[PDB]
Amino acid sequence: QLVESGGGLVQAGGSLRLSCAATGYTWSSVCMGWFRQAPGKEREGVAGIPSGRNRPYYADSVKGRFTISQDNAKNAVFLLMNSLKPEDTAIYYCAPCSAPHDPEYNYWGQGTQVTVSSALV
Amino acid sequence: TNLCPFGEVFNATRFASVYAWNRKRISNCVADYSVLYNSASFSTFKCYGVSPTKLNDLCFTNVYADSFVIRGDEVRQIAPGQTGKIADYNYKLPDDFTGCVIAWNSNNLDSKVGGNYNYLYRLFRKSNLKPFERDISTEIYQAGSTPCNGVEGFNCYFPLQSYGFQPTNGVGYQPYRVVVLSFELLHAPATVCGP
Ligand SMILES: *[C@@H]1O[C@H](CO)[C@@H](O)[C@H](O)[C@H]1NC(C)=O
Repeated sequence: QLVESGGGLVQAGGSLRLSCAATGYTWSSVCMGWFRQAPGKEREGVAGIPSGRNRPYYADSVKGRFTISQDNAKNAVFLLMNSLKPEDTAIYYCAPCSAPHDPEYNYWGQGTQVTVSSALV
Repeated sequence: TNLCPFGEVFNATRFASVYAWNRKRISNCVADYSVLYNSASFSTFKCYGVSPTKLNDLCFTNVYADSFVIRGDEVRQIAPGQTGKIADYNYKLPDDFTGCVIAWNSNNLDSKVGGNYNYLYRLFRKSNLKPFERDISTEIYQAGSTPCNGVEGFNCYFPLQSYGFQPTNGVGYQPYRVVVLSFELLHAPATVCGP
């Protein structure tokens, strides 16, 4: 199972920290990742964090603004989002990094909604 | 009257990840399958090219015992001619295999509350393994169009993936220990016989 949470409505420029807690086949000891789906587009990778060997990596549109982190002991992945933009509005999902190319991965969660208001830009 | 050490194959203190499967060579010994027939732990006991009601009456040139851990739904792939991530990328039996495949549920030993994530399998590889090939390399796998330069990214994957072994999974997602006995029959004196 998997619980993702922390999403919400935020002003442009604001911040959000997403949390993911996963166990079993929704967790990976190799690489964990955050993804998002804007309405009417397809899932997009946002950030991934390899457990070793390699540094975390980020979508070009969020580099410098988002920070992914882990706690292996609690099976948690975190996404700190700063300087949020209206187009960051999406449902955010956490999953093993390899899940998009795994024909057997059918454990995508319900995600957490993030909405960024353009009322004040 | 050297008894073959099935105890140290089937009841080894450590079992390997399927990508780094272990092989033990069995020779110069007497193989009694009585402990094996009388398991009532084994959930799979399938033989190929030989009858399992004949084993104690047979002799072989050489015997190898290959062993590793996979999840329950993948035991079906440890057979000749099979396809899937385990048969293609982790452990391949020859099209013409002669031997037996034995498997049992190891939830109690290989699972942990919260998950054991240290049993791995190869999830990506550019080409299928050859029979009995063992690949322990860990080079970053290019899944997308842009080359990775050895860096992990959204389409650039470490090639291994973890099983998530926790005792509450259904049995198809629980850990199974597997032992594959290959019987090689050559034109030579036998070194492994039944009683
Ligand atoms: C391995 O141990 C089990 C009990 O844990 C026992 O039933 C079985 O006979 C043993 N296998 C061998 C080959 O000694």
